[PDB]
Amino acid sequence: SGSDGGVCPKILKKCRRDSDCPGACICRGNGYCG
Amino acid sequence: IVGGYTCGANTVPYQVSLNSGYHFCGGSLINSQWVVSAAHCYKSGIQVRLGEDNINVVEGNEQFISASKSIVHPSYNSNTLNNDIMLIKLKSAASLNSRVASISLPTSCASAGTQCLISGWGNTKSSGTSYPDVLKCLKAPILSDSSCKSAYPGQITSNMFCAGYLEGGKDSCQGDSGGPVVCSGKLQGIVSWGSGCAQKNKPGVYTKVCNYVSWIKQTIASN
Ligand SMILES: [Ca+2]
Repeated sequence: SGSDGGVCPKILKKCRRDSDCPGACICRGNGYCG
Repeated sequence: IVGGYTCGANTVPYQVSLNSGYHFCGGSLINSQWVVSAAHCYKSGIQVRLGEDNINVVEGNEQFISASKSIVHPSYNSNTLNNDIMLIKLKSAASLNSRVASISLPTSCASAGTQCLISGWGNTKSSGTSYPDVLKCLKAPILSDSSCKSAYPGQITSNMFCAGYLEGGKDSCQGDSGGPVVCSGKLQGIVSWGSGCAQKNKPGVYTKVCNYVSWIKQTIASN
């Protein structure tokens, strides 16, 4: 999850950038969506 | 699972792990051939892992079975997460035993206040790196429709409910998606989404399984 209060699904997903992540999830600094 | 406890090996025998090279979502076994998960957990070539406790160590009770069919609800919306349910058919039937067992579907919807069991291999911290080896568990109550809708203005559909604690601290989190919310021995929810994990006023949001019993039975009957 980011700080915008958007819909962030609770899937575990490796990422490099926000567009790798579902819904309003962002790619956190550890390289996982949240 | 944040703020939870270690379940104990195979104490949640209907819990499965969905694996695509790594664990990414949970699921619930509902008969020897079918698993219920979240629509947003769809991938091609899923491997279902049953009888798991430590997902990173072969402990001897696992069954690894490839998905032959992964059927997303026809009305699933990937922006709103409305209709966030998927059925996975196993390529071969799981061998049912004490450590690999099905969970019953509901015959009606559970009321607010009902206590449930939520489980998975999701992050055990709300943020950062804390992805567990063994299955974690949380007891949490279904929250009122009004509490849920006030917590998430305009974001809650008829196919979603909130469970957890408005004070925060205890919640499902990334990696728990698709897994079970079980209340009084029935599968009432599927881990779906939230704003963060375990934050005050932001309880977890779950797919309302009771709305899909007809669809589940029809899909199983025709596939
Ligand atoms: Ca294992």
